[PDB]
Amino acid sequence: MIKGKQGRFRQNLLGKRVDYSGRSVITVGPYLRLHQCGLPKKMALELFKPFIYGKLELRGLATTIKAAKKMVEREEAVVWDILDEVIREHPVLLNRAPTLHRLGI
DNA sequence: GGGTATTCGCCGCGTACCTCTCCTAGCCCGCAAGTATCCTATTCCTTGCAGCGGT
Repeated sequence: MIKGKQGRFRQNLLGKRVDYSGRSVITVGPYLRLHQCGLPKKMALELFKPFIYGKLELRGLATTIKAAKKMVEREEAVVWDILDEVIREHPVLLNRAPTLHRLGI
């Protein structure tokens, strides 16, 4: 339980799984500037959920976390503008599977 | 002893993800269910002993 790829050291101790993540297929979309990338609506609304809760409670549209979770769950039209508000200047990291050199992530 | 050759055994061999299936073997003892058998009655006949009129 220590040796080999299945051991702790190379499996659960040097590289872990991680929350706040997602995976998808990629297409081209050549209308983008060099410093931005597209992101599906659904992945965006699922990754950033805690920030959406924070903004909703700050704005007083849900006076608890359960009501806010409901509002996100059925996505009343308000949450989309909030989501755009959160994204304004929040970078994300894109990574590919066999990431050889420093430029892979 | 000692420098050398030959053999034996251990160590190692890419990353990330998706789909599916399967995961101990054998004995044993209580136990439910189903059954064949054994005791239980009825009808006929021929005895063995106790009451009982009769004198």
